[PDB]
Formats: sequence, C-alpha cells, structure tokens
Amino acid sequence: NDRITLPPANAQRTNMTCHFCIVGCGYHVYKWPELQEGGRAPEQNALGLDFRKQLPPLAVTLTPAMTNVVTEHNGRRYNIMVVPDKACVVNSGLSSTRGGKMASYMYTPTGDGKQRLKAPRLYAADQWVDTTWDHAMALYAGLIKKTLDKDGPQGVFFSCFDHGGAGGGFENTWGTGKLMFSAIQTPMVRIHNRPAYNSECHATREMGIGELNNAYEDAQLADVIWSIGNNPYESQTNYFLNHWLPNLQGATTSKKKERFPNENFPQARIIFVDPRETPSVAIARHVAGNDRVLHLAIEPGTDTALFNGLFTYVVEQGWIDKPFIEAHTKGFDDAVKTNRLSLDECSNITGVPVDMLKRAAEWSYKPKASGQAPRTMHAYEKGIIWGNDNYVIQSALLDLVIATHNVGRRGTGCVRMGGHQEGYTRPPYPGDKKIYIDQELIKGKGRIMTWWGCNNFQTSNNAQALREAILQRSAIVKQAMQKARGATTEEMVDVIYEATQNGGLFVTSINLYPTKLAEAAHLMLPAAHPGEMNLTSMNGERRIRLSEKFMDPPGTAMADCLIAARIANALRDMYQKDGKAEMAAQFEGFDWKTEEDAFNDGFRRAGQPGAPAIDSQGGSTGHLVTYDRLRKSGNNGVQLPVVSWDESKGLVGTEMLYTEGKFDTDDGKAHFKPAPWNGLPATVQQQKDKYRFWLNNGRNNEVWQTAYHDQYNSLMQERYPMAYIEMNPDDCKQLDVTGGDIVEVYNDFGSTFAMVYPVAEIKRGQTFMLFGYVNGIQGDVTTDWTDRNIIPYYKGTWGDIRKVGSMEEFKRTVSFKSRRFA
Amino acid sequence: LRTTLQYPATQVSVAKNLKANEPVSFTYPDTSSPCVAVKLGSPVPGGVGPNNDIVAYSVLCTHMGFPTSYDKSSKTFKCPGHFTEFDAEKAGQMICGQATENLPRVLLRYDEASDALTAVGVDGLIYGRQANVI
Amino acid sequence: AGRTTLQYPATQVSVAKNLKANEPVSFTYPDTSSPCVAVKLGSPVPGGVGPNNDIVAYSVLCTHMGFPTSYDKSSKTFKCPGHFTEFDAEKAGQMICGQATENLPRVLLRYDEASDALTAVGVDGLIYGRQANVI
Ligand SMILES: Nc1nc2c(c(=O)[nH]1)N[C@H]1C(S)=C(S)[C@@H](COP(=O)(O)OP(=O)(O)OC[C@H]3O[C@@H](n4cnc5c(=O)[nH]c(N)nc54)[C@H](O)[C@@H]3O)O[C@H]1N2
Ligand SMILES: Nc1nc2c(c(=O)[nH]1)N[C@H]1C(S)=C(S)[C@@H](COP(=O)(O)OP(=O)(O)OC[C@H]3O[C@@H](n4cnc5c(=O)[nH]c(N)nc54)[C@H](O)[C@@H]3O)O[C@H]1N2
Ligand code: F3S
Ligand code: FES
Ligand code: FES
Ligand SMILES: [Mo+4]
Ligand code: NA
Repeated sequence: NDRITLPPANAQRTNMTCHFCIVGCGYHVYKWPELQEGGRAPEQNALGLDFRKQLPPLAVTLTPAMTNVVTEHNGRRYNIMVVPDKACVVNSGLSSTRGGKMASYMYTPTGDGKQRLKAPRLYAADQWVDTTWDHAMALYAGLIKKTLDKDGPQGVFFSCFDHGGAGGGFENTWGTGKLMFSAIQTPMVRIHNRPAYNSECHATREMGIGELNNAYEDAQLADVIWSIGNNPYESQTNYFLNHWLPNLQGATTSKKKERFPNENFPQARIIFVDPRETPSVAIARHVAGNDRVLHLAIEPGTDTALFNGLFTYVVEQGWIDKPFIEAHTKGFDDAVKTNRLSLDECSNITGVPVDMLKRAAEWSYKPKASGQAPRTMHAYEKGIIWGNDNYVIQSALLDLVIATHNVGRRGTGCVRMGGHQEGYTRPPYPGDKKIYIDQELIKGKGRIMTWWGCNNFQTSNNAQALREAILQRSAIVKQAMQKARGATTEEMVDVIYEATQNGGLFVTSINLYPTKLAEAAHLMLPAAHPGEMNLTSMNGERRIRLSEKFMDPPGTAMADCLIAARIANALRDMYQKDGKAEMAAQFEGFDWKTEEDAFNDGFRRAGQPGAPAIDSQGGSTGHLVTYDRLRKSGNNGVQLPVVSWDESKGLVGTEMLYTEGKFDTDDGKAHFKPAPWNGLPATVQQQKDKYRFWLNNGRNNEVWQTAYHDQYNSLMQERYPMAYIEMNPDDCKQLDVTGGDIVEVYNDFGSTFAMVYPVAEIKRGQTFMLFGYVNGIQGDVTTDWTDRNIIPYYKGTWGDIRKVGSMEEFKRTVSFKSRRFA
Repeated sequence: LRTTLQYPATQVSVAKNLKANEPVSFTYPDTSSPCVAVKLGSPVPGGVGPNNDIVAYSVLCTHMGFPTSYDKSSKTFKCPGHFTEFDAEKAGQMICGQATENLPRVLLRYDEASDALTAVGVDGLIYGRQANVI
Repeated sequence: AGRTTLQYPATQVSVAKNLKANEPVSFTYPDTSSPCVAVKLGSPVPGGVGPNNDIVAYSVLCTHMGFPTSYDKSSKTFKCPGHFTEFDAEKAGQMICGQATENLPRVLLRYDEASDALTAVGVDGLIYGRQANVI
C-alpha cells in the first residue's frame, strides 16, 4: 500500500549485520510500540529525514518490505524498521534486494515468517505432530547414546553449516563443532555446501595465502580487478557497488595518488573470467565503457589452461617481481616448467583469442610507466571453487598472483569474494581421512543423520541419488515406528535403532522452516536467527560485527548454539544416570544460558592458557573482542585479527594480510605449485559426450539460496514461480520453446524441470539454471565427481532438454525481459 | 476516521492523443512526483483506454529514488543508480535490481464519454515519501 | 495528516496498589461509551502490569454482537449473555468458546513505578460497534 509508519525520535535502535551474503552490510533496526509513530519533521523521527516534502535521490532506502509489526512473547506488538546504515564503511547506506527484505523475513504470526518452526515436530510413523522439547531430546539424545554405545561415533552423521551470518556465526559454529567433535567425537560430518569435512581453499592455504587476505578498500586502490568465476553484481552486490564501481568511475583516483605520490594510476579496468556473459559483465561495460572491460569467455572448465598460459607469458615477458620471488617464495622454477603453455595452446583450449590473452596480461602485469607493477586484485568465487579440479585451478591462479606480487600490496589480493559471511570457531576435525558423506549415506551407512542449518535435498551434488536414498531409508524407519502402540520413549529408541540395522536412517532437521527435508525427516527442531538472538560474524575483509537481539524467537525456537548445549546436557544426563562418568565427562562444557556464553567459550578462548585446540578466524587475540566492545565499535566493527585494545582506542585490527612478505607456511615463504591440464574429468566428459547442453548453474540477484524465506514471499513467487533456465534463442527455436515454457533437463545422473528464459547472451549449446530452488532442483543433474579433497565440480555437467509444454500462467505473470542492463 | 489517502483527481490527457510506445510525462499526486503514461500498443492486464493498453507509473526508482527512464525498445523503466529495471508490461515487476518494491502504478480512470484519462490514485508507495499524498 | 496511528487519550485508571486480587475495577476508555475492566489476577501473566505483573485490562463489549460481557471471578473469564461467547482474562482475551472472530480487546496500561499509577494509553484489538477505537 501507500504509506509507512515512521520510527519515533526516541525509538529503540540496535545494530544488525545483514543476514545473508558475505558483504556483511550494516543496518539499524528501529523498534517501537505499535501505537506510536514518528513525525514528518526530521527532528521528530529516528531517521532524521524530512518527510514534509519529497526526498531527493540517495536520501533513504525505505519501502514497506523494510517494515513489519512483531508480536513478542508478552503478547505486545511493536513496529520494526530494518534499514541500511549510512555511516557503515562496508555499504555506506546501500541495501541489496536480499538484505532489504530482512524486516519482512523477521518472524510474525501472519507475515512471510508465519510457517516458522515454533516447537519440535515429530513424524509419528504416519503423520506430523507436535512434541515437547524433552521428548525430542529423549528420542534424539537417546538414539545418539545408543549409537555411541553400540556402533561408536561413526554411526552418527551430520551435515552442518560452517559459515557465518544467519544460520552460522562464531557462537553457532563453536556450539555445533564442540558438540560434534569434542563431545560426540564423530568424523561422519559434512558441511552445508560440500560433502566432506574439507576447505574450498586447500591449495591457496597450503601455498601460504589464506583466501581473505585484503580489505574492501583494496578494491578501491586497484589498477585492475579480476573477477574469476564470479557474478559479483548479483552475488556480492554492495562490495561491487560501493567499492568496485567507484574505482571504475574515477572516484578513488585521488586517494591512490595521495598514497603513492610517484606512481601512475590509469583509469581502472576489470577482467571477468566466466564462460557466461552475466549482468556483472553488462553493468561493468555500462559503467566503464567496452574498452575498459575484458570478458574472457572461456570454455567451461578451462580456467587452469587460462592461468598457465598467462603465467607462462608474464614469465617470458619478464612481467614478474624477481626480487619478490627470490626473497619470499619457493618453487618458482619448477612451476615455470610444469605449467608451461604457449598462448596458441592456451587459446585453443580456452577459446579465448591470443590478442585478448595478451591484452589481459598487458593491463594486469606489464609495468606502468612510473616503474611499478599494476595493482591487480584477483577476486574469485564458485566458477572456480566448484570448477574443474578446485585444487589445480587455485594452484595455477596463485602461481600467477605470487609471481606478479599481487598479494600483500595495497590494491591487490588474491581473494575469495565469499558466499555467506564467515564465523568459524571449532575444535579440530576428529578424523584422519576425508569422507564422502553423501556416498556413505547412499550406501546405507549411519543410524542417525542431522541436517543442521542446511538443506542438501536442494543443494547436494548428485542430489537426486541423495534424495532417493534418504527418502527410502526414512520410509523404513516410518514403517517400523507404526507397529508401535503405547511404547515409552526408550522402547521407541530401540524400535528405530532396529530399523536402522535393516537399512533405515533416522533423520533430524534443525531449521527455521520445514523445507523439503520434511518429506524425509522424523524430527524437526526450531532455530532462531539474528535479531531473535545476538550473533557475531565477519565479512569478506574479516570485519567482525555483533548483530544485536531485539525481539523474541517464534514459540520455543532457540539459538543453534543453545540447541547444541541442550543436546549435550541431555546426553550428559543420560550417561550420568547410566553410571558412566567418563562418557558423561565428554559432554561437559555446555553450561550455557545465552549465546554470549558460546562466544566466551569458543572465540574468546582460542589460543589462551589451559584452552583445548581451537581453530578460530579470530586467532589468539579473539579474547580482546567482547560483545560490549563490538557494540561500541558499531557496524564498522574491527578487521580481524585484533592487534590491540584499550578503553581510549577501542579495538584496533588488521587491514591487509602478508604486507611484509611472511606467509602461513613452515618457512614464511609463499609456495608455487604445479598445475597440470588434464581436460575435464572423465565422469563429466562422458556427460558432455552423450548430451547437448552445458548445464551451468548458480545465483540470481533476487533469490537467496534455497529460497527458504523467498518461497513464502508473494512478490518473489510471482517473479520466479519456478526455477528458470537461460537458453540461447536459436536453441529455443530448435526446441520450439519460448519464455514460460517448461522443460525437463536430464542426463545419466538425474531429471529436473525448469521454466525457459530466452537470453540472447547465452551461447549456443550452453544454458544457465537457477541452483538450489524450491521448484525445480538444478542439482539432480550434477555428477558425483569431486577433486582430490572431495570438492564437487558443481559447474561441470551436461544434459539434454525436452519440452513439457507452455505454462500460460507464467506467460501472463512472469517477465522474460533481459536481466543484462544496457 | 479515514483509512485512505486523499488523492487528487488530475487530468493527464485524452486517450486518443497517446501514440503507441511514446511516453507522456505528468506529475501526480503533486509537482514533485514525476510520472509517465504510455500506450503499449497491445492489451495488458489492467491497461486502460480503448485498447486496454494504456498504463502509468511513478518513475522514481523504489530503490533510492533516481528518476528512471522509459526504454521504448524493451518497454521498461531503467534506473541509472544501481541498474534496477522494471517491466511496464507486468505492472512494474522488477526484472533485475536492488529494489524491494515494484514500480508504483498510477491508477487512471478512462471515461468513454469524454475520452479523458484521469490519475486518481497510486498502487505502491512512491520513493522518499512517508505517504503518497504529502 | 501523515499519521497512521489513532490519537488515544491518556486516562488515569487508579494506582496499582489499590487493586485487590480478582476484584474488577470499572472505567471507560477511550471515551464514556466504551466500558472497560481492569483486574489484578493475583498471579503473573504475559503482558500483565504492576508490581506483580498481573494487572490486565479489557473492553467488556462482546466482539460478536456487542453485549456488555460480565467478569466471572471464579473462572477469571468474561461471559457474554448474547450467544454465550466466553473470553479468557488470563490469555489476553482468547476466546474459550463462542461465536466471535476476535479476541476481547486489551486496554494497554502504562504502569509508573514512581507514582504507582496505571494509565490507559491504547487499545490492542478493535472495540465492538466502532469504525475505529477513537471516535
Ligand atoms: N548445483 C549447485 N549446487 C550447489 C551450488 C552450486 O553453485 N550449484 N552451490 C553450493 C553453495 S555455494 C552452497 S553455500 C550450498 C547451500 O546449501 P544449503 O546450505 O543446503 O542451502 P542454504 O539455503 O544456505 O541453507 C540454509 C538452510 O538453513 C535454514 N536456516 C536459516 N537460518 C537458520 C538458522 O539460524 N538456524 C538453522 N538451524 N537453520 C537456519 C534455512 O531455512 C535453510 O533450510 O549449495 C551448494 N549447492
Ligand atoms: N543473490 C544471491 N547472492 C548470493 C547467494 C545467493 O543465493 N543469492 N549465495 C551466496 C553464496 S553461498 C555464494 S557461494 C556466492 C556465489 O557467488 P558466485 O560464485 O559469484 O555465483 P555463481 O552464480 O554460483 O557462479 C559465478 C559464475 O561462475 C560461472 N562459471 C560456471 N562454470 C565456470 C567455469 O568452469 N569457470 C569459470 N571461470 N566460471 C564458471 C558462472 O557462469 C557464473 O556467473 O553468492 C552469495 N551471494
Ligand atoms: S544487504 Fe545483504 S545480501 Fe549482501 S550486498 Fe549487502 S550483505
Ligand atoms: S537508486 Fe535505482 S537501482 Fe538504486
Ligand atoms: S453478542 Fe456476544 S456471543 Fe453474540
Ligand atoms: Mo556458498
Ligand atoms: Na529428479
């Protein structure tokens, strides 16, 4: 509708980091009784804005989607307004479409959050019902205990978030990790986005370069930005908007010159390595001109060849830092030999013309006239992380970066752009092997599987094999449960345990919402998100912020760290009752009343005297951070690691990593690695050999992840009622499809469905499907293939397309117009 | 008492003066609110006039308020600020962008007797306003 | 206008310590045609005010068809003689059984520790027989 209730001048104001992407944009949450409002005069409302007359452009970001009315546990009603902080350095008052919806996605009884989990849910053999928390713990802890006593920890499976922000963060990763690893001590654990306990960044870390090694200010200071496997307007909006674009526009030139009096700073340029022409390519060309953008539209999976050709060329031209290499690196001469690739071979493999390869090197590595190498920030994400051999691509890319001294200089960095926020503090993983968890589950292993803060039915690789197996195993438990009548909780535990000896699996989901996991889950436990709890996390430049609690969770929904404590204390109590003092002792250390307690126990204990082994993004100075100190810091927080604290200075942190040439390896040097080109994996190549289309996949600007909130939003559902597939118009004509037709996409791995979205910029025999979605799951057609560390090539699959027919309704209501701005 | 805003009734033009896909500019509901009406040339849900094809919008981007520009070739409104684009053929649906609200529709009465188009209301909240009527 | 909110009056009811457990006090809010009751329940409830968080207040007009309901001290409910709707004073006017489609409206009380005063400051829910709570 057509009006908004303004926040009163004296309204309560708390800090809130965005729930969603890595950028970690700062917001303020205004909270006030429903029957009060602000006046239009700027000094009579909390915004300080003059609503007596039209506001100019950029004065505010404020829509009805940024407002709500919450009903608290006391039954009292409060207006809320969730709006970007103008003085936050991250976003400077910018809000993406995703963060802009936070108010709407706060829990209310009648709004978009109406189907929030509010109590334990139990599938009692043949129907969903509520149950109590104590019954849920008796069943869940009971099973875990039984499994520990009979099978050991290897019978207990998890797939759990390791990330930051909403459904993650330092309190939550500690809580879950302490439970899984210190208490239960299970190695049968995967991560939300990948099917083993591993890293996205094995190669770069082992080369001595952690993947978040710079500041967002570095994107302002760069001569050149590379965006490799990365659609940052859509996936990291406000980093792109607030930092990248001002550089491309010339707004940061005078700051470069002030820092470096004796260095030329040409107009900044941008290079995209992406098989696909994305909105980010289009918008870059709009802002900077076609002459300052290079789209290296590589063949899918050919990143390694690209970087080996560039590395070879910059070495042959001598566009490298030989003093840097000599003082601070190891293995260069070996990498020159193993990685040798001519520009002609590079061009044949990539499909990129030799002139474009040479130009990219010239922009990026050839000394400027003043003598200094260009400041080239190399930013990468899932196009290579989920690319053709995660480990080898990073090896090849980092070799280029290290040889060109593009780490440790301002305006440089070889960095992840990131996904979620970060907020990792955990004990070490208690196994000595990587385990492909999905494969284990498919093969019939484990008694109990918990999805915690994730939904692999929508997001696993080879997701169809996964769903099939889980549904069937779930059904066996359902069938066994239904023969019970009048059983105690203990008897039920035995019935379910027995069913798991005959192929069954007990499935638990700890979540905000039922999700598609409800098709298989036997138990669902209600969690709480930021604003319903305090939560700490850091963004892509390691900036740690506290998100303040300002409202109650729905019903008995709890902070994930506190659910973990609940589980630990239930297990402890069972062991104490069973007279097993040693097993009880493993479940000590969860005497937690609030999320802060998890912060004190994890983040703040890392590297302290008498602490156990803790792997924390805070490092050993994490104890200097407190909730009260973060509050005083505001949405600016501090860049980790913290270097000092006092009352007069606040938290003082770290802008850029590796500025003195000391890397995270045994000898302090960065290590070059061999990067062989072996083509595509045979599993993926077999799909490519049999089927017509490359089934690229990934993000839409407007849709967040598995659409857990978005599925309930009427605007989102009207815009994207179904997952879409970008198709070349000529391919469309060949298949007799147009916008709003439905197609089956299929291969040897699976079958799924999408609505057709003709896109002129898509190449013939290539496609692009929205990933993770609630209607048409893309991942059914991804292969089982992973690299050496069990990293999937999610961006590597091929399949055929078959027309189902025309969805008239989609044609009447959905725009199929171009999403590439020109 | 009253639950609704007091919108003015503002004459825009007569429908038959509008040429297909040639935007007309006007202000509604006051001189600080720029709007466009366009004859699309083809009926759309809720279009007015003889061919049910005339639509009208607030042109201020619902992100951060830059005046958008009507593109005749795509029949969209594009924002130069952060690249939001709205579909004039789907009631302001955001095609791609950073807004959380569709482009507000100016509600037109079409009187057959006079051929008049009158702006009588707005569906959606105009950028940078506490209420559509200040 | 601007304004999206009704202009509720601030009306003194009494000081909290004058209220006896389960002995309803009558007052009118937000005008003399809107009969209301405040009662100390004797035990805390969500959103109760006063020293023992137990004082609640309501419109007594049935939200079905508007008959003045009567407070039953033995059940702590409001009962309507019209079509036998009954509302729970301890569950924010939840309808126990009846023909209404709306909970009994709550009179929002400010409690000031400094003065011991209870002031009616608003209504949560719509009073029967009114376009808006404030006429
Ligand atoms: N084909 C294909 N597959 C992919 C990818 C790809 O590019 N291609 N990308 C991968 C990537 S990068 C990722 S990150 C994964 C994402 O895979 P998932 O992690 O499965 O998906 P998300 O939507 O992040 O899951 C978040 C879930 O947690 C719930 N949730 C939200 N807040 C909370 C909270 O506070 N607590 C709890 N307990 N639950 C909460 C949500 O409702 C939702 O069910 O998908 C991966 N899968
Ligand atoms: N709007 C929105 N933003 C998000 C998310 C979201 O769901 N919605 N999710 C967040 C998360 S968890 C993550 S992980 C990030 C994802 O951020 P990105 O990785 O930026 O997003 P994607 O769409 O998965 O993929 C990036 C690009 O990889 C390209 N690509 C495909 N195959 C190849 C290949 O072989 N090589 C190369 N070089 N490129 C290839 C695709 O064409 C695509 O444009 O986004 C985060 N931000
Ligand atoms: S608003 Fe949120 S979605 Fe990312 S761009 Fe900013 S953190
Ligand atoms: S102001 Fe229009 S897209 Fe941001
Ligand atoms: S008038 Fe009260 S129950 Fe009908
Ligand atoms: Mo991710
Ligand atoms: Na399928």
